[PDB]
Parts: sequence; structure tokens; C-alpha cells
Amino acid sequence: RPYACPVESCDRRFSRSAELTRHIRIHTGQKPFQCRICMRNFSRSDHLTTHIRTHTGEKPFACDICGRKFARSDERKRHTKIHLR
DNA sequence: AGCGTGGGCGG
DNA sequence: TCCGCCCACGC
Ligand SMILES: [Zn+2]
Ligand SMILES: [Zn+2]
Ligand SMILES: [Zn+2]
Repeated sequence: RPYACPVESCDRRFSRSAELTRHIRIHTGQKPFQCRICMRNFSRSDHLTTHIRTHTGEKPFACDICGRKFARSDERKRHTKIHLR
């Protein structure tokens, strides 16, 4: 944790600089990635990608048990667990 | 469910 | 640094 957050009202520390730079955007309100379709801005590129799937209906992740598809891998992970009970 | 969004991290 | 995952938590 050699990269602490300078903003006085915040107590965060990071292992890498790349993360402090990304984290700083929370305080600056910096939203660099815009959606062509709805023009909404996002703080992260990876979140813009998944958001875009809400428009196209793209669902790359299918459940191994029932085949139900989802836009994100975490949605599928949360789902598969329901086949236990 | 649907999906916003930050942290850790490998490349 | 960026990229783009996993992972996690929120409403
Ligand atoms: Zn901060
Ligand atoms: Zn959009
Ligand atoms: Zn299933």
C-alpha cells in the first residue's frame, strides 16, 4: 500500500499507482467512456462494454445446467448456484 | 432479475 | 498507463 489517496476526506491506499489514478476519478467525477446509443457516461471502459449489452441484448454467458444466458459472467455465477436449491 | 460501479490484478 | 477480467456489493 505505497500509494495513498491525497483527498483529505478519504482513507484509501493502493498497491499500484494505476489503481490510485483510477480511484481518483471517483473524487473528480471523471467519466471518460460514453455510450453511443444512449449517450450516458461511465467511469470505466469495462462497465461501458457490459452496459452496451443492455441495448443490443447480447448475452455471452450461458448456464452449464440449464443454458440460461446472461450479459455478464457475474450474473451467470449468481444464477448457477440456484440449481443446488 | 437487471445492471450500476469500485477494488485487485495480470498482461 | 491502459485494458479487460474476476469479484463483490448495492438497490
Ligand atoms: Zn479518495
Ligand atoms: Zn447506453
Ligand atoms: Zn441455470
